[PDB]
Amino acid sequence: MNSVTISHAPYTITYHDDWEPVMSQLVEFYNEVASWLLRDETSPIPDKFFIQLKQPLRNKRVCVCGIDPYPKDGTGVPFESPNFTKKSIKEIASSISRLTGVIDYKGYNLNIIDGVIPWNYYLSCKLGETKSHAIYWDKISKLLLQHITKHVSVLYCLGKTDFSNIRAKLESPVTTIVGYHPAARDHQFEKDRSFEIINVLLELDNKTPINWAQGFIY
Amino acid sequence: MTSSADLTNLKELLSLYKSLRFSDSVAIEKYNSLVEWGTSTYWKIGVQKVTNVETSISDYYDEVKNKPFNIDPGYYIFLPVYFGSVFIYSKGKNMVELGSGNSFQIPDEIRSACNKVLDSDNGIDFLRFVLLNNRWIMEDAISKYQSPVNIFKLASEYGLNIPNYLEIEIEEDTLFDDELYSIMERSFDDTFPKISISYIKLGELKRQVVDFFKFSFMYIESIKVDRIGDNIFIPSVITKSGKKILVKDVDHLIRSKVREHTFVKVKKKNTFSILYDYDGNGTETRGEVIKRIIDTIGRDYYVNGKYFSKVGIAGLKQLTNKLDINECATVDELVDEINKSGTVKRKIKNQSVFDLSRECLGYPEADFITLVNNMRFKIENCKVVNFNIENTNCLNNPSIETIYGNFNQFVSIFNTVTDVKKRLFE
Amino acid sequence: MDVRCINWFESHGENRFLYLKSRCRNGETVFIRFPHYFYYVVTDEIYQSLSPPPFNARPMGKMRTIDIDETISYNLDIKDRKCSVADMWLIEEPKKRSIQNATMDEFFNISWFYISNGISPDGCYSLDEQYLTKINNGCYHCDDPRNCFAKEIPRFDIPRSYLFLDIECHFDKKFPSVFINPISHTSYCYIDLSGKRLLFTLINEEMLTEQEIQEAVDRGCLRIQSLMEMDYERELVLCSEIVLLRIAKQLLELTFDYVVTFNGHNFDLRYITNRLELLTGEKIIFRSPDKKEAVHLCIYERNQSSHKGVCGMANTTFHVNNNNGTIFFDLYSFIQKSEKLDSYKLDSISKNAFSCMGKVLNRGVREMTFIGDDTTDAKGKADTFAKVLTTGNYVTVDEDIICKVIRKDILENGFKVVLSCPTLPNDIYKLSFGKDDIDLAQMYKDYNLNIALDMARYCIHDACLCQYLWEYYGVETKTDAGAATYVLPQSMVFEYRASTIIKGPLLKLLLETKTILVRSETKQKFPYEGGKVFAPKQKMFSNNVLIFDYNSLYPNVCIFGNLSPETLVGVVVSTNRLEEEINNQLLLQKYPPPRYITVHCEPRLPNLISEIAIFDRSIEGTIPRLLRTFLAERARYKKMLKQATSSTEKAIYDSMQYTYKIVANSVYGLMGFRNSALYSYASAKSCTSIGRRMILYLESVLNGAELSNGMLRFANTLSNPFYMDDRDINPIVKTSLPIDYRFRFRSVYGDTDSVFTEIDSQDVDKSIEIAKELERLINSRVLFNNFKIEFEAVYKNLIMQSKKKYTTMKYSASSNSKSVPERINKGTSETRRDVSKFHKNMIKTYKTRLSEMLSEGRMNSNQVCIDILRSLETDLRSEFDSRSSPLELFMLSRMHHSNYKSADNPNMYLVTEYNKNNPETIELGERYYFAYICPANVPWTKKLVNIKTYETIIDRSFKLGSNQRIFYEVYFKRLTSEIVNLLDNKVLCISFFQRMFGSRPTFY
DNA sequence: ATGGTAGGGGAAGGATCG
DNA sequence: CGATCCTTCCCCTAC
Repeated sequence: MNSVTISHAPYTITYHDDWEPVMSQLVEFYNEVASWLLRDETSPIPDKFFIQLKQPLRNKRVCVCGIDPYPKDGTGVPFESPNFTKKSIKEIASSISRLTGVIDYKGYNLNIIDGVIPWNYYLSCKLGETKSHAIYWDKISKLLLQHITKHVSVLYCLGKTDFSNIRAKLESPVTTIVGYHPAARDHQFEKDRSFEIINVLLELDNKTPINWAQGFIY
Repeated sequence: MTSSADLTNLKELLSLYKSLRFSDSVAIEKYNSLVEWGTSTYWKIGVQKVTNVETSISDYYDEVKNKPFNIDPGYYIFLPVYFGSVFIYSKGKNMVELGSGNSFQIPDEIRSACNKVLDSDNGIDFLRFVLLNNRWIMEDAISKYQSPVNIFKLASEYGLNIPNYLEIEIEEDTLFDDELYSIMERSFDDTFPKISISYIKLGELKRQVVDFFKFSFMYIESIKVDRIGDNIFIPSVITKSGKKILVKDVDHLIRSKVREHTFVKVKKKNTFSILYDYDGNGTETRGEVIKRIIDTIGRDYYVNGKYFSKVGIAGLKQLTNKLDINECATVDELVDEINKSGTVKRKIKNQSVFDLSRECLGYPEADFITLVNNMRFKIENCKVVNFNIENTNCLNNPSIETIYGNFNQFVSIFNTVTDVKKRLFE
Repeated sequence: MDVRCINWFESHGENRFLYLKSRCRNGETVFIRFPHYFYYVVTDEIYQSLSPPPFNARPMGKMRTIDIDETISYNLDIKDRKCSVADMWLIEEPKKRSIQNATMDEFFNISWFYISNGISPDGCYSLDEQYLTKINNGCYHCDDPRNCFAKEIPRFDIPRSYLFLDIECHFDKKFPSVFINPISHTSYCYIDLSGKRLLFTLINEEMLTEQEIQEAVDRGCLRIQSLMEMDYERELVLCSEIVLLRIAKQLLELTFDYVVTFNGHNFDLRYITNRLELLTGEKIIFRSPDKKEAVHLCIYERNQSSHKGVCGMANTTFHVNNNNGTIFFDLYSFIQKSEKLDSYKLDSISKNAFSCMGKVLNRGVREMTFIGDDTTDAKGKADTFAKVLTTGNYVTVDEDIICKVIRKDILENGFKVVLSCPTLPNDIYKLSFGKDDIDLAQMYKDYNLNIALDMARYCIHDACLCQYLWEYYGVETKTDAGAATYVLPQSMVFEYRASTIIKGPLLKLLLETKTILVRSETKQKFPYEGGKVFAPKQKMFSNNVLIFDYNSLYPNVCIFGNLSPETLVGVVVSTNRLEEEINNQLLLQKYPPPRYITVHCEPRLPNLISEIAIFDRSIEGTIPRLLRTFLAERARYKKMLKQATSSTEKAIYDSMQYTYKIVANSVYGLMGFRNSALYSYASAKSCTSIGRRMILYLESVLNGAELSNGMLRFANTLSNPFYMDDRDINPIVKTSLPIDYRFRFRSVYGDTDSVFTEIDSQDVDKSIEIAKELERLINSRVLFNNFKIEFEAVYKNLIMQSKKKYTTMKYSASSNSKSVPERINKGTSETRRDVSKFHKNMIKTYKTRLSEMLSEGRMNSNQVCIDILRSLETDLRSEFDSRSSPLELFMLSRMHHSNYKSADNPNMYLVTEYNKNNPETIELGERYYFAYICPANVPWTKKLVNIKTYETIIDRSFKLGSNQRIFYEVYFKRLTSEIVNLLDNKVLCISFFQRMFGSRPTFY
């Protein structure tokens, strides 16, 4: 794992080799943003902004994408809550329990499933508020999504309204699949997409399907 | 499958993707349209986008054995691979001879009803119907399933094929030689021409077919056809001093484009010598052999249409034979019987006059369409009164020439059917 | 209460509503709020069989539900169209759906609202103050608008307010960033309802020293520290950046009728909002008239860039989310969608707009004075030039040297401007706006008072150019005409395509004729292409050429043939000639020609060899009636325009007439589009076939026509090519022309809606007179029904390069032999935006010279051929050797729209390299000025070093003393190709190019 | 929220067979 | 004693 030094706060970011050809640019984009980004409190601490940079991208084929971290108790890992209380994670656990049949759920950590990387479009948000760092993270988010989509095979974005033009934000349409958010809001109400189109799309491209059982916590 | 899963995320597309090896043309265009619309969709994006139009089954087969090889021990099922026009299908469609997509429809309604829609797993994945001339016989299926079950049991259940699929536990690996091959042939107890024996053991899909070359060198005397029935005749070439020498030439008169007379190489195994069809190039002259065949027959039996021209036969009776009704000598009796018949009236009202006459005279489809498209008519009162040729290039084909020769009888029968239709509904 | 409507807008809150903004006679603005319903159409049985009455229902009457599904037939046993008549009902539901089985579901809710309630979006009405409820000052609520808008009154003039603004922000090397770069100047062009025009520029004082600020204050500028101390009556105001942003926020929050900017949605407004959020944290909030909804600025994007193939990712539009009236108009998108013949950087937008004379008065030192008046070149151009000169700084009088304005004076319908340039003795000029050659980055590093004042002047000039462009194009009249013609809100007339805008009048026609045409079968996509491209008969035309044009050929064909989806009795196809003959014999008897019309079409499938579509001409279908209404109303508006006196009426009628032209011209394309409400494959193919048949008929009758003894004798009989008629078929007619006239005619070229005829004459007056006589005789005698032709112009020195590609001189019909012709090119490289500027001039000169020399050679074909070849070779060799002397121009343009496979892609790689480093950052879909020759390619041997590898962009810089960027002679070989279209004897052509380039030139 | 296919001209670039 | 020039054969871009 390589390391880089930035001008502001943590002074040290550790990243895997798979993120090599963009990391420098990220710093070139980060410093300016940092000058304003630390002006306000953020739900993720700055030390956990780039925790996901250590995950390799060579053995990943499905990329699940959100819009922002949780407004409170930001762990750094997207869609992660080691207390089974967040709305999105418990809804996803209930859906996967209905679809598969596994019972006795004590956690659904998604970062441990092989071939699936949890990703957040915006790496930070205002504490106790909605997404308020869209202008700051815009170019960084675009760069990171472009880097990720060139390694993974399928992209599954959560939120129809938020990703209404996700195809315009990415020059290469690498299997852009947009799904409804687990938390229904903003003229939307849907919770059951059967969570199985990803696997069949995977063997439609001569790729091994991903089992939705390695993420369970006992 | 909440929102129909978009047809189970194109279940038919996936089936065609895995079925390219045993698919047909219409499914190929359907799959092309499916991928074209799926690559730009709110619920599906770009796919592998691979296309193919040639039907091949060589992936499920192995190399042919040409010597008394040695076999591994185990239980074996011996399959008498016959010598006929192989057809592959799963239901009342397909039945394509390795590329001849839907050449013609076999009129076996009982067979079509008997065959289950996707029997067992996927309808044994193909039937391997040899159809030597017109007799239906099933063969290997390669599909695993179990083997002593529906796959091989369908022939015994419905009577399509004589039961020759029964064997015993063999084991005790021995060198497969001529003696065992002949013993298995005699144990088959069949009179149909057999060309190969394919062994299947429990736990495999691809079998190594065995065929003894036994290259013989024989001379050709003459090529003569013998009639067995309406499109049931076979151009049985006779070589040497009247030997039988089997030749493929199934229904359609191709693969018999061998040089007349001269010296040839043949293959014989126990009783039925078979020569090459198209493997040995040599000369492969076609114009000379077609002209010699036509001249020997007597200017009849057009090659492309695999049938014989109705020279001299005007009509008024061939319509009855084609419609499978009682023989009649007058138009009034024909009309009365057509009215009385429950289904002949429906079939004559549904079809057109041109199609009815074309099927009555047994003309080829494409050749007759082209010949009509290069002609001029003088239609009067919805009947043909005078016809002429405009382009004489199409006359280069002898089959087109014979069809033009019998076009007079075609016109007479066309007028007769038009008059019958006018007198029936008007 | 007399009111004139200005805008209709909705609300995207919890509860939807429809708002009317209108103005009374005095000037008071009135807002009226209507409920927003979802409209459905059902039959009587469906309405009665639905248990809970959802919200409301009103009857329609007896209507037909004709089926328009078309299927091919192999015989003549065509039964009938499935048509049923039943009582219809209209259902209003506030929620999304309450029927699920509606027959009419392809129309918009706003069109239903307007047509059912009988409301014109731009009509003057007399509101009744009894169905309205006061909820807040200046707002009313209406529940039954059916009778609240019953009375209509003639149009009356009302005042309007506008706001035009521009921005400038500091930058070091290239495009600024809101996180690091502040704003320096913001200009405003406030126009109020009272008509007062206020120009004022806000200047940031944070970028100036204390002594410079004191000097600026002492010399006239105003300094403020709060919003309350800002006065709009002062031109120059000095303040801090926070106060600047707060003043901009306050201005944009007021209810203006229009807010017009140039590329303001993407850059100006976005920059203002982002910087205001960064510095303070507040927001620019728009509130609804009823004070129930509030939103912020969030510029969203519309990616409607697909003209079914013919576009490079076209362009993405940017819009604002204001929920008040406040029509935010962006001239960058409007001009891009309007004109496609220039570059879009606010430097050459209006150059090709005006033409006026700039007669020189003095040529002393560097203070030349120019004059302009209506008596010099034309009327109106001088007034516009004087109007735009009030704020201009650099003036163009058709010179390419750029001059600074010293003194300006506005006299009675004229201007007097003093330039600063080296003296030169010219006599006539062309007057248009100019460009400023200043370096903002160089000016920002050393910031002083003079630089700030000059920048403020430039900003106010741009803000005023916004208004000048708005007034020149007549955007307001176009918006009103679009609202009147297209049944749509006034704020969405330029943002939709033909498939959406035609649903209004179509719905009106369907309701008035009681037709509910419905489709019940899946549509199959298989294009018929069409072709119709005609090969020109000759390559060079020494003799004169006349032009005859069809008056709206396709609408007239659709009316004549009654081509509608509901009039198609049936289509008959045949796979062989026997059945084709049988079907033709049965068809000529079953459907008599006097009533039915049979049109032959190209086969849909390869197996088919014929296809005949039959149309009944006694039921007055939908599309022909719509086209007839459009044409009649366009003629009425043109007559009213020619009969009007006041300028406002002239402008209104002129705006309406071309909107009707546009709506009439889009029907033919719509009939061939699958996702249209007018889709009909057979009707479109039949329309194309009948158009081709009419073109062939006119070409055949016009070809080989003589004018002997004052008699017009046609080559073939004048007969209807569709069915027998009672009209005379004699090919000889009397002419009201002198007996001494002796001429011959021949058809050389044809188009979709045009025909070219050849006359063996050279005079222009005689040609014009004979063309008028031919137009009269052909209109009266040759054509039939509603097919009329018109004599457009006389074409001289016609040169045909390829199909749909020619260059010639044009004399208008209302002109004489002494009138000056106009050079006209169609498809020539001179109209391309990516060839050159020197190449166009050179090919123009060569074409003119060669045309003159072939007009008067004059020995014979081969002698003049070799003479032209040698002369052109000598001239091109003399102009080939540049003897150094680096010239200007040599500049090309292209759009950054690759978005393709990565691979290498040198064009995409070239742009992205400069964007990431510093210079020439081009966005997506923006044209840039570069110069490409052999992008890292070596085709042959050059002359000097650093020539073939030249691929630099260069936006405004000048190449240094080692670039020498002149090698465009490669494409100049088109002249040789032009010689292919002009002369024979390729041997001379090959030798010269082989000597110079040696690349085996392609002949033809 | 959506008109539409042929024709033209520049140029890589291996195939061509020189 | 020699290789060239030939046209498709493609990708990109403009009416």
